[PDB]
Amino acid sequence: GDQRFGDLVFRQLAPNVWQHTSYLDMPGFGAVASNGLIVRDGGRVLVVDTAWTDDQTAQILNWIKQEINLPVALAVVTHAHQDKMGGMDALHAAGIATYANALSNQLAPQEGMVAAQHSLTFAANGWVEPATAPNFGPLKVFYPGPGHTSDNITVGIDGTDIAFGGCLIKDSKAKSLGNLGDADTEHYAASARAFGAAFPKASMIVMSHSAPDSRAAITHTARMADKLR
Ligand SMILES: O=c1cc(CP(=O)(O)O)c2ccccc2[nH]1
Ligand SMILES: [Zn+2]
Ligand SMILES: [Zn+2]
Repeated sequence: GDQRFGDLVFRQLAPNVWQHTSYLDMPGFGAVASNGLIVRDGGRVLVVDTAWTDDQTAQILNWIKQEINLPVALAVVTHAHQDKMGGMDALHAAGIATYANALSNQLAPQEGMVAAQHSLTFAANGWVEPATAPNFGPLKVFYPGPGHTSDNITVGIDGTDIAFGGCLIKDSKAKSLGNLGDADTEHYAASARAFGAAFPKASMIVMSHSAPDSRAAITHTARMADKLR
C-alpha cells in the first residue's frame, strides 16, 4: 500500500486521493512523520499541506508529475508550523497558487515560514468564505475554532468519506495531544468536536502524525482535550 519515493511515503486513500508523508528529526522526539493530501479533480491536482522542507515539497511535486501527470492548480496549508508550511517556497518556485488562513499568513514571518499568496477568511460559523477559496473543487475548508493552534483549519473532500484534521486531531490510541506550545487549551475540546460536526459523513479521518483512523480519533482527541480545562 505504501509507496516509498525518495525519502517520502505516499499512500492511496481513495480513487482520486493520496496521503503524502515526510520526516524531520525533532531532537527529543525522533524523526517525526507529517501527513498531507493530494487530490485529483478532473484534469488538475490539489495539494493540502507542504512537507517539512522545500526539498521534500519539490519531491511531492515530482511524485505528482510521475504518478498523475496533471498540473497542480493550487495548494492550501493548514497552519503556520513547519510541518504544514515549511515548503512554501517550493510551491511558489513551481508556479502553484497558494492559500492559507489569513491568520496563518499573518503569523508566517514570525514563525519562520513564507506566507501563502492568498488569504482565506471564514464566516462566523467556521465555513470558508467561498470568494476567498475560488476553484477549490471538492475541497471544503472549515475553521473549527482554536485548538492545536489559533489558526488551524481543516478540509473535507466532497464525494469521498475523507476529512482532514491536520494537527488538531490525534489518533484513537494516542497518549497525548502532542505539541501544545501554541495551543488554545481552553477551546481545544470544542474545536475538535466542531470539526466532527462539520464533516458528519467522513468515516476516514486523516491527520498530521498518525495513519488514517475512524471517527474514534475525533471523540478520543476531544475527550483528551477535556482534561486540559
Ligand atoms: O515545536 C514544535 C513544533 C512541532 C510541529 P507541530 O506538529 O506542532 O505542527 C513539533 C512537532 C513534533 C514534535 C515536536 C514539535 N515541536
Ligand atoms: Zn502545528
Ligand atoms: Zn503537528
